[PDB]
Amino acid sequence: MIQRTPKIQVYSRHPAENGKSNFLNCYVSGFHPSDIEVDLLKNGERIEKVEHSDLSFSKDWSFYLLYYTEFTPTEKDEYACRVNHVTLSQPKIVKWDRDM
Amino acid sequence: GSHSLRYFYTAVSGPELREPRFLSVGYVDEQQFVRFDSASESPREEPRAKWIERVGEEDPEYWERQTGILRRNTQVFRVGLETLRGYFNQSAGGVHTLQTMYGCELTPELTFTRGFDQSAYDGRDYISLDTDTYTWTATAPQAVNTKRKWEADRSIAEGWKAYLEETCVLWLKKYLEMGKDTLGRTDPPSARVTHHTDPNGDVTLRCRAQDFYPADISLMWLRDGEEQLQDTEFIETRPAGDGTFQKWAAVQMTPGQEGKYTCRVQHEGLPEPLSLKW
Amino acid sequence: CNVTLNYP
Repeated sequence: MIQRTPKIQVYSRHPAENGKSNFLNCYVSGFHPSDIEVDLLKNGERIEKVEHSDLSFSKDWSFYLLYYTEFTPTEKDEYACRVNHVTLSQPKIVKWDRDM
Repeated sequence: GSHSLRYFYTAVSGPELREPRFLSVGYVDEQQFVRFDSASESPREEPRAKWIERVGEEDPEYWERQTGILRRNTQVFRVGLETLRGYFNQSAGGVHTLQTMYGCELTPELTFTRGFDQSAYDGRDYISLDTDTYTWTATAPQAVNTKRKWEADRSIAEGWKAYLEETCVLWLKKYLEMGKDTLGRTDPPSARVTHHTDPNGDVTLRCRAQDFYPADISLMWLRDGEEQLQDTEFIETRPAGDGTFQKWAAVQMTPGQEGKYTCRVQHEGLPEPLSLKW
Repeated sequence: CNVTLNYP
């Protein structure tokens, strides 16, 4: 059985300006098989309704998905993405790095 | 650049799932325009681009038709998950994945170049259609029994040829016109260089591009004329979530050397590439 | 346009 492990990027749709409304993104890709949990965190708490694109996959047959949510960044707020997959021993949390 | 119309079908079996689940997306170029999930309340193909909601007013049964095709494709893949299990002599109960992508491509001038129809079992190439011969390449060795099934019935290759080189071509042209405003746009990138000092004391310059469409882009860090395959890190191109893409290219150096380096950024949308210094 | 696929 082929298993491929998620590659994860946490970033904003537009360049983050505090106080200015944006979208926070979590792009999970290159994984296989397709079963995957993804949540978006604000200060460690699940953000109630994030939306996501419909599972597609790329030429090597690995899957990809985009998880996103409207948000307004500040300085004290910490944002992160949390990803669970059979290739992971426990949920992997990638924190949003504003200049990355 | 190129144009294309592609469908992506994914079916997965599980202990979590009573019957295996079937999912489908369709793309015109790099934009997704339809989707389908066997596990909705009433599974139905649904629009996901604004320009495809047009389709019904000069093709009223469009959504009904697709839906029936995808309900029947749902059972085709469930059956197929069971058949292939046998081919690979596997226990029941497992997690298994069966995938298929198919579609067609045109030149910038809208002429057919290539069709394809390809499948994978459990993330591995299984069988695929050779477009120039319209025979079946069995990549997995136990896909040869599928290969003999499908070659014993000429209407399968015949139906793909008619679909790939005519039906697909004509629907793609129509979609392109229907989606003139969005699918015809070519969007150049905006670009920016950022400066970062690392805890050891060295300097990272990051050449950032965003808001571009299509997703193909060349990011090059030139140290006084010469590419820097050395300390150059890339990130994979990523969707902004609004139709466009983002990519950045980093590079490392000793404080004082910034002025040597340059970032060239070329993309279908830019007259001339972008030269950016810090 | 979606296509009806075949039993493998």
